Amino acid sequence: SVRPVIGSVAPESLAAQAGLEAGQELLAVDGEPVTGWNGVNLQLVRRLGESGTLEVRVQEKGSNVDSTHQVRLDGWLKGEDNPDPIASLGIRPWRP
Amino acid sequence: SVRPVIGSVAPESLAAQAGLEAGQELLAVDGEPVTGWNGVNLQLVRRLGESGTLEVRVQEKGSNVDSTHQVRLDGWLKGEDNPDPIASLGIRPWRP
Repeated sequence: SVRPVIGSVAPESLAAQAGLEAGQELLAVDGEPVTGWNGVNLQLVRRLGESGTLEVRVQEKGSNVDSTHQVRLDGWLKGEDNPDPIASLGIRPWRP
Repeated sequence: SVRPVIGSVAPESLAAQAGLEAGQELLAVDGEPVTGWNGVNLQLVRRLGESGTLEVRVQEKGSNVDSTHQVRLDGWLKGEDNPDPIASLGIRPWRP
């Protein structure tokens, strides 16, 4: 699976407000390892409608510097029948 | 919401073997109504790794004939960390 690298982050999005950035590679979501956007999505689905924090561990491009970001969930996608979890965070996967 | 219409079905896929066809509109998955491919995906995720039948109710293109198709699950995507549920059935969603 394509490694899960952020291609862009929408201004003022949940991801931006949490300090996620283009070029970061996701390594874990809510404490469980991820190695592709499909696995990311499975972790995101588990939190639909919830409030609290979504923990996203990432690594900077080209370094071993890891950081953990707390994305704010406030009834996140509550009531949505057709949610797009990754896009709703403001994240566009890098897909060259 | 963009109604969930099948764009293509790969030959010999799980969807093909169950009688699903391009042009059919999904109405329900495992008994629950769907109105877009994102909601379809939420229903598919619930069955990952399972065996039995995935019930897919569709409407024929241009008609009101509804039919229920039993897609065969045999350890479907068991263990896979990065599953693509819709694609794994052989289906490409139709895009406007």
